[PDB]
Amino acid sequence: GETTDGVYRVMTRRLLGSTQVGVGVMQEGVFHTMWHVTKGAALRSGEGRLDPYWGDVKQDLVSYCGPWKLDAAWDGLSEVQLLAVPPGERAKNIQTLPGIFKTKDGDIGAVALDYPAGTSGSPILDKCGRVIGLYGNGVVIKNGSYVSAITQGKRE
Amino acid sequence: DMYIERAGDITWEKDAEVTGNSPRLDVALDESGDFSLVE
Ligand SMILES: C[C@@H](N)c1ccc(NC(=O)c2cc(Cl)cc(NC(=O)OCc3ccccc3)c2)cc1
Repeated sequence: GETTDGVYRVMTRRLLGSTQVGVGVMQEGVFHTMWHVTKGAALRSGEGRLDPYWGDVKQDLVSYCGPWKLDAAWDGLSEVQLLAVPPGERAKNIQTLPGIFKTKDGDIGAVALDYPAGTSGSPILDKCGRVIGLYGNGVVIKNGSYVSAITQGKRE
Repeated sequence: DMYIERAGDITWEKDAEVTGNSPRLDVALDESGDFSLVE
């Protein structure tokens, strides 16, 4: 199937018609997405099969065909772009200054942009175009809006 | 059966729509991977 680097939609035909359950990144022959999008299940790319290789429910990440390849990190100062791929809609870059998730184990970048649940797995990029994490796991604040963490894996 | 479809290149776009605030929030992460607000 298609292995060209880029952003991809994750679809299913189990429910009514064709539904977009999430988004992912293809880089160096490995497909990267959020665990809640696929639940670790196998994926189809045309006539080819993508088998899970690594995953972790707590980090909410999963890689297919090989180990996690994305290792860029937000610098803590600069603006970033969410390359949002919403269901049924064209890919669109949105620039924003990330906030912070403060935890008992350290701080994490956060992006306060509102998108449907099927946009989960959309990549967040730095000015060099490097993927600093995926959008889709966060919290609902007082005003009803969604604030997602910049979720990044570890490159072994 | 889940399947994938290409949606675009991963590149920074000059003069893209700039929006979104930068909130500083105290959060907790549980063993199930769910974030919650700590107050
Ligand atoms: C399984 C577990 N790790 C998990 C499973 C799933 C998820 N993520 C989501 O459900 C998700 C992802 C995105 Cl991109 C957006 C939203 N949307 C959302 O909650 O919107 C509320 C809202 C109300 C009123 C106005 C505006 C927004 C949810 C995280 C974690």
